[PDB]
Amino acid sequence: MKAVATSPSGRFLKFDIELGRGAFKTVYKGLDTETWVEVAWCELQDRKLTKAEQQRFKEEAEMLKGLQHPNIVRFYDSWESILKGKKCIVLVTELMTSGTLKTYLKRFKVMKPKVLRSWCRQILKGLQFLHTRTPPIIHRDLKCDNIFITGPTGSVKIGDLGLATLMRTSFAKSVIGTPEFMAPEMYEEHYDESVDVYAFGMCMLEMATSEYPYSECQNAAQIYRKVTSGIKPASFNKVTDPEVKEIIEGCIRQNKSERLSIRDLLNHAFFAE
Ligand SMILES: [Cl-]
Repeated sequence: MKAVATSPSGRFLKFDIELGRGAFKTVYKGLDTETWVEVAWCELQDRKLTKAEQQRFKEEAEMLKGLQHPNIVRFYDSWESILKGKKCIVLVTELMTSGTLKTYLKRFKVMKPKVLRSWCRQILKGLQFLHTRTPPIIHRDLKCDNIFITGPTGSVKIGDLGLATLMRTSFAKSVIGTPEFMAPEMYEEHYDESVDVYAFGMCMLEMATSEYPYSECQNAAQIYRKVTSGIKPASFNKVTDPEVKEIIEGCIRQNKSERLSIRDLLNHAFFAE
């Protein structure tokens, strides 16, 4: 008999089918044996966490189960197990197979202005939802590659919330952090939800320009110099819509105190609906 893995409740079953593999995370196809709907069985492990960091990892993953929002990926279950002699986190999520904003831009080359306005508003809705939880949830790792879509003319859903919690730790932040999207205060000890606004601005810039922000830079230190010197990414001057350009500028300001808030963005006339 083959050993088949299950959730502690027995509801979710793991397939021996690997869907994706990255740092700290391997995604397998799974099955809800009660509804007979296929899911994503995500196994997370950061072997360099301390005991207190792993425990916080376990607790933050378990809080994802209670999240229910149209623009957040659905996280059905979570528990702590062991993998290769050390603890790991399993995270069962809805199966996203329709691509991301990244694969969307690579497929359709450019994003039409009405699509950008609609999907950017939905990202702000999801971030507003995360920021108003108890305790508040900071994404810390928002990028076009982890904003999933339900279809070419569907909705967006913020994902990879389990992996994103590892940005709070040293080793993982240097491995999975995308410096082009990270606000400058993320290289300090303490920061707040304004880093999600900064990353949102870079997502909006990438959507508005169909290119990688700060692609002209070679490493994080180069980007950090430009950001802290008030030097915008070169793609910023390719934004054709002056209203979109004004919103991006307000989101990627180097000083957090001058940065626009989520409430300011949703109350902006561009996102009025
Ligand atoms: Cl995740």
